[PDB]
Amino acid sequence: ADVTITVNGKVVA
Amino acid sequence: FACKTANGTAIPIGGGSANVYVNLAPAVNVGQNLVVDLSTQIFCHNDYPETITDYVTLQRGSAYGGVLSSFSGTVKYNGSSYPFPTTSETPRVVYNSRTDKPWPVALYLTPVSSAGGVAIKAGSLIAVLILRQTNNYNSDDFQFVWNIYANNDVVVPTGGCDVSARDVTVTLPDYPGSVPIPLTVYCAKSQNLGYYLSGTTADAGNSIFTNTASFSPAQGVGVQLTRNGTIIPANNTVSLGAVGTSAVSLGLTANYARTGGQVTAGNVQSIIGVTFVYQ
Repeated sequence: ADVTITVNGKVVA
Repeated sequence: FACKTANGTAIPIGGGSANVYVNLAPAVNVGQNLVVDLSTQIFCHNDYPETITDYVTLQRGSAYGGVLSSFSGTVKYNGSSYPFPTTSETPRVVYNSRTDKPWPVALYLTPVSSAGGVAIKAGSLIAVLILRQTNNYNSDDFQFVWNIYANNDVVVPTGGCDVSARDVTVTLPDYPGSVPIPLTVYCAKSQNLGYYLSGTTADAGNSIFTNTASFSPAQGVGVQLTRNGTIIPANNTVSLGAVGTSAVSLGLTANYARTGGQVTAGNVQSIIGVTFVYQ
């Protein structure tokens, strides 16, 4: 691919 | 006659070869893309200009090398453009001063994509240029061979269009939440442009990207991209209309989206591709 998007997140109890 | 580089090496009288490590800043232009301007990198001078005139050409067989060796393009030498790799020797540039002055060479690449690129690792060979030097005094006929290397990790654009960044990382608020994705695109001249997303999805709608976090992953959630609220599935082309020299935001936003079942605490990560197409 031309561009890569890395999405970081978190689920907190 | 002798030459020097901006990054600390030189070739003396008689010619020879040198490795030139350049901090690349390529750019799209109308119909061709600048790979590297060597007029800031390679400088030459005449050692006896009162009595000798030096003649300098770019010699045939000058070409891209390494990971770029399959690409063709043009070379601008002293204000005129020639096919690259070179099939014939250029006209002469005259050197008639002791002051070191630019070798006026700039390498361009014929576009092959809409907005793709080649990722180049620091230390990679990108070109081999042959400077030929003669004079009006004797039969000196020397080759100064410049092996051009990338000093930095860089992406060489192969398209009519370029992006604000090739590798974007965003951080969502903790679940639930969204975050804008900064990404713009522009083109050297007006182009009818679209894009589509790539990645592995968890849902029958092909629109929730799987949580591929490697350490302590959450369960039950993935990542979903929207454009002003509208969900973007994978492999579904979105139109940007006519895109010109002013940068246009894709207007993308990242969201969490539930994939089914219990939602459990942990990390979330998705890697999503964006690819542009001409419409």
